[PDB]
Amino acid sequence: GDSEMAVFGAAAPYLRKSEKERLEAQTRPFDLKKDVFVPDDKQEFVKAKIVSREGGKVTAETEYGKTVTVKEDQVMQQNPPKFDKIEDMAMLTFLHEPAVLYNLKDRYGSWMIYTYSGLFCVTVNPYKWLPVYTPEVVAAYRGKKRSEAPPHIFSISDNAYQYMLTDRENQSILITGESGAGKTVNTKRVIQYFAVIAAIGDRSQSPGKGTLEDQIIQANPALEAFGNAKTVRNDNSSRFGKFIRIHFGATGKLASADIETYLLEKSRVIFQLKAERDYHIFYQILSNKKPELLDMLLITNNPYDYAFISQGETTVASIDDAEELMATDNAFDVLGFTSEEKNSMYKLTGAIMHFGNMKFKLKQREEQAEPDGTEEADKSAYLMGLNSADLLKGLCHPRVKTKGQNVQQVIYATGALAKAVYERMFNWMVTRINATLETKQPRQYFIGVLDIAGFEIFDFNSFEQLCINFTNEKLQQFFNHHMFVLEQEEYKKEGIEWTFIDFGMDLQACIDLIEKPMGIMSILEEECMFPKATDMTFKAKLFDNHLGKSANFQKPRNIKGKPEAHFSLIHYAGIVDYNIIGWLQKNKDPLNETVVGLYQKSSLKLLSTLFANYFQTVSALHRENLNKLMTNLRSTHPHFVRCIIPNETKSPGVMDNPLVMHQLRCNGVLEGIRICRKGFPNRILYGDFRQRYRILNPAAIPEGQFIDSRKGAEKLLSSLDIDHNQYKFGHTKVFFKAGLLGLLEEMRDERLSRIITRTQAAEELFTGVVPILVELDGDVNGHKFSVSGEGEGDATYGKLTLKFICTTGKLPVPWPTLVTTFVQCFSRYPDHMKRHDFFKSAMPEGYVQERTIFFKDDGNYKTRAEVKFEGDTLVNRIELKGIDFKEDGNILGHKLEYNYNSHNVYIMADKNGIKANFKTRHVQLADHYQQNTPIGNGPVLLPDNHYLSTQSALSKDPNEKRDHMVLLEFVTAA
Ligand SMILES: COC(=O)N1CCN(Cc2cccc(NC(=O)Nc3ccc(C)nc3)c2F)CC1
Repeated sequence: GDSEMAVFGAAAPYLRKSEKERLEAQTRPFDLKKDVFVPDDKQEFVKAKIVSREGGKVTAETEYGKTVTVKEDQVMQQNPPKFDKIEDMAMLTFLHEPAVLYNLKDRYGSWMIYTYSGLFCVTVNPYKWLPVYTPEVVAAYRGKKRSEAPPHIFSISDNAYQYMLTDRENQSILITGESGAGKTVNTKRVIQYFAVIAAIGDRSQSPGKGTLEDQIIQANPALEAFGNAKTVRNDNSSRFGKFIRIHFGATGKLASADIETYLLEKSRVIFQLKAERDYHIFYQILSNKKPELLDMLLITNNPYDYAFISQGETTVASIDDAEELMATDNAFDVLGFTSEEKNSMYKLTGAIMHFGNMKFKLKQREEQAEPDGTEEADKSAYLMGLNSADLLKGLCHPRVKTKGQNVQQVIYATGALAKAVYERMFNWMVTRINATLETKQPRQYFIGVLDIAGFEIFDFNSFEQLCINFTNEKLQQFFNHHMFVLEQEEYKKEGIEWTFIDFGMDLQACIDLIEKPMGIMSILEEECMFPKATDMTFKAKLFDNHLGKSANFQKPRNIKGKPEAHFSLIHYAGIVDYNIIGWLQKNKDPLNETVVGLYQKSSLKLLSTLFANYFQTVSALHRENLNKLMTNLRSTHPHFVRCIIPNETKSPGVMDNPLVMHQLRCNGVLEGIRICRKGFPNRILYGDFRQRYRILNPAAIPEGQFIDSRKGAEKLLSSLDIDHNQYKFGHTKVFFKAGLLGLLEEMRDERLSRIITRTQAAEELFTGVVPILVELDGDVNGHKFSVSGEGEGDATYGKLTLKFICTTGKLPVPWPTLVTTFVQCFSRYPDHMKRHDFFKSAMPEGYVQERTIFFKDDGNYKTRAEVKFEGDTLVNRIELKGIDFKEDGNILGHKLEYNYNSHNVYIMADKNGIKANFKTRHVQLADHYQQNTPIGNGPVLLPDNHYLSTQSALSKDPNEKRDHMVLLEFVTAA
């Protein structure tokens, strides 16, 4: 309702449309039989309208106008309009891939970027400023359960906070997405929200300016200068994963915080694709906004003077590198870094710029490298606190147990050293930030925010992707297991006896293949400890150990125009081809240990600290960090946020179906649907079930007040031709397999469809004024008489007007005893009761109206009429037989008044017809026992218990010689 949305002010249209909008959208034309989804080559899925069918093929017209034919089993139902832009997609009737996709797309196209799907909060990058993050919207989300407000990431944050205070247990919020999907912005939103609402925070010996909240928030511009970069998909992309824990003490007050980082993209430091930059800090320093830095670093202000940082782009329209240097330098001040610490970091950064400018050439006629120039090597060693001759001597002639390098190797070696200094500098800075955020105030609970690259499949997938995907496999298993426990709780609460093996188990084989002994990483680790091992011997040890034995391990699918791969892995998100060139190298990450010896002895304390503790391979460390991350996550109640990148052109409002589909298959959303689908995903309250699927068998669910809805559903379902094992009865709901409710929904559309046909046929049979002929042949107490009637009928107004003439003299019985006997098909059924118009539905074949009228005093009429169309005219042909009538009685002795009273005709059903019962007052009592039955061996509408309200007006035509009756009757159903 609209008033509930008032509290959101200007944000409201971006969170939920008004009931006026929503009313319209849910009245749009829809045919469950024609409006479908079909697969599509270029778009994955598209809507389509079915045009024709034959031989188990379907022909349809795509929403793009393309004619297509497809196998019947490839056609999927659309959800009806009541479900348009639904806020939680777990409520959809049809919950297949295109239904999810098109709900997202519909919501996003109306500027609603947030959507729930079960546990998931789904966020679509808007590419546009939205007014939904104001203080007013913060206030309106405080303390609300998820269901009490529109979808929003504030809901996730506020609830995670309240769960911690209320349950006194750790919480985590897991945020994934592809690069550019908006993980980093969402992560900041969530942490800013904690800083706004968290209770402080009793005061007590720690570096930093401001409050802990200021410091937590300032860790961002600090880390982003060294860990973020202009990529093709995002001007400000994090190239590292991040887990931040915000700690609270025993009474719920903000206590401290710590950050862990993962998987910094080292390669970016010395290499860029054409449309990308290196990390921000290089261009920030180069902005000359703090000129003493250019002097301290022995550099110009031209990035193109530096090979490591100028292979792609060097300026970004959206980024003022000058302003950002101040933000970076300010952040290091707030976090309590000394000027020595700060400057030492700037120096190492300048040193790395120079490193990549050092040139080398070949000796006169040898294959040995020697320095070409020496200037840039000099500037570099100086900043690093090292001897320049020692540096260049280390590079060219390393010591083992000792020498030998060509130009290729030297160029390779300096590049690896640049990357290693930079990575270890990054870790150092994070540990220093952690030292500021450490307040030594007691901690009892935390809220962990994890922000890491999601599962991604590239054209070329190498060792780094394997690490990403392994992590995400472990994170998806974690979700599955959590989803399993909640499902069990739900089936238990409802008393449904169901179970299955833990959903997290489905991912165990993939995980074991990667992580157990003799698994892929174990082999890689074993192999790079062998000096003579090669990429080819590695390939072999994997195949020899797993091809044929581990089903998730497979031959590469070497597809189309995609680069060479060596094996393929079956992950939850799909099958991935891995290229294993260079993995022995990447895993052991060899460094020139002569030059590392110099770093260790540097006079610059920082550089010396960075290599102090210098065996461990990349994969062993990753395993260690992941295990530490998962132990933390498993101690929490988790919440999951999915970021979606809608398109590749930063365009607001528009979605590429395939891009979004890939993401949905990879990020857990479709996974979540699949595993709940193992059980009984569709759940319906007994009340809603009756008020929706009654029409399938109206007999088994009576009408009225106090109705036993569980019995109604148990009787109705038991009476259909369906797999009775595909539903179970809980305390308050019916649980359905997805296929079965989808069938009930098709059957309902079919039954509803037949009805609309039959009622339409039966109204265009009574459109216009309709001619009536009435014929009676009476026989009361042995005295025959005959009445004839002629008049006009008009069902639209529920009016009829007839003249009746006794064509055999004076009438043996009073005229008001023949009204009930003298065409209820002219009743006006309201525009909403029409399916209950039995009389019209029996036409033109007509119906038999048999009656038995017992009069109080006298005897009784036995009536049998046939009411059928007969040309363009409606004929009511009655035969009557009054018997055992008192000759002195108020009937036969013409005692009754010349008037009629209003009655209700109480209609029930039978089978193929109806039956009524009513008592007429004249004042003489008379009870009617009416039965109607069709005459055509064809379908008629049996109605729910209802009554006809009838009014009858007896008059005389003053000009009529013969004994007669003029009648006016007004009849309407209710
Ligand atoms: C991202 O995907 C996932 O994580 N999942 C989303 C969908 N899943 C399937 C599922 C499981 C449990 C209950 C429901 N449905 C619901 O509660 N009521 C309901 C109401 C009316 C009708 C026709 N069907 C059901 C349900 F869809 C739940 C997790």
